[PDB]
Amino acid sequence: AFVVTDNCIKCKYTDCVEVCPVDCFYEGPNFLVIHPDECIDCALCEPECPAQAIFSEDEVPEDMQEFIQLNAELAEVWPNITEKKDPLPDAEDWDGVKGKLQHLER
Ligand code: SF4
Ligand code: F3S
Repeated sequence: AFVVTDNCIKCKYTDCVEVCPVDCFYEGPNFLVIHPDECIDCALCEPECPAQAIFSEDEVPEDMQEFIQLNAELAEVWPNITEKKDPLPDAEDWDGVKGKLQHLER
């Protein structure tokens, strides 16, 4: 599985969904997650993230290990997103800000 981590929160560009062949992204108010059973690990999405928030499961940073299980949890509850949309209004003010997990919305 590929994993979306911290920097997608409050940025949510959705460029990553374009490239996904199996459509395993699920959409939350201000973050996207990859469904881990569905992802085929083609790695096509992680060049496409402007926030460079996607990581192969085995490359997730040590301080972001939470995100692996979070993507699994939330994929189960959020709706499937299959088309790109506009980025969140203030997306590049938040791009690169750290600790954005306290801002996640369910
Ligand atoms: S690694 Fe390939 S199948 Fe997995 S979520 Fe990324 S674009 Fe979709
Ligand atoms: S910021 Fe989030 S919505 Fe796709 S493009 Fe990058 S993972």
